[PDB]
Amino acid sequence: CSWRGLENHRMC
Amino acid sequence: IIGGEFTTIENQPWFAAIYRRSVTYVCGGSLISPCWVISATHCFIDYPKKEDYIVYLGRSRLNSNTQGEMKFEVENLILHKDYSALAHHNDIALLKIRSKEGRCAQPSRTIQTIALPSMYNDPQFGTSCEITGFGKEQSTDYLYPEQLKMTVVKLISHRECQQPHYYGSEVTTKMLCAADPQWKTDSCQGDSGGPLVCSLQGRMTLTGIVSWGRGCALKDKPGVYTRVSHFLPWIRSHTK
Repeated sequence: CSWRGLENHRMC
Repeated sequence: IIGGEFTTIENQPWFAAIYRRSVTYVCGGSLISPCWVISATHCFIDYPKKEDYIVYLGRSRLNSNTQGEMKFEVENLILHKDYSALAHHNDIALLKIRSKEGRCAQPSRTIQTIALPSMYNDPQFGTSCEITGFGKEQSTDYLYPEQLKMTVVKLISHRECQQPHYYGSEVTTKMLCAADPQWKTDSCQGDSGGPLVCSLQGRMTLTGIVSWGRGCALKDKPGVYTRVSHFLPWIRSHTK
């Protein structure tokens, strides 16, 4: 969740 | 952007700032035509509703209205049907923009488009390109910088990025790795969807789109970008 690829992701 | 330097939109007039309705920054993008902004699918995959998005062009600060900026709504949000995931495949998306006045973007000193590459035509590895974004300045940071930033990273060959001590096979020929020889600078969270711009034959070209990476500015852990010159058919069809 801290890296590129997970921005604006529900799980996070 | 880890390290690098601050800048204003004038230096990257094609950079698009994308937000989601609380109004929070999502990812960057690149203006390729008056009505089209190109970005990364992972930025919207979890909230595909085009109605929750706001795109700005000509904006240099995160939470302030850069004069001369243009606010747009997303008429069409096109995600790549073959998206999969870090290691993120086909991490590319198109946002058709139109203002409330029902118009596309109007070029100016702070709003310009970026040329697309010729198919399978990328700079030679080791070439220095630029990356722009509002991403974190430090991996540990909890906030995104208020001022736009940009930095320089060098293209890495797939054979070298393919190595196990790097990303192994998580990286494919549809991806481009880029990094600092000293790993002192790099893109980071919040820069996704942003442009990797390289000079090709005397022309600033959109060679990549920030996609994914292990941490930020970590040794042997390059930033991975969607290789744009491998998605031209996809782009043209969806933008006809």
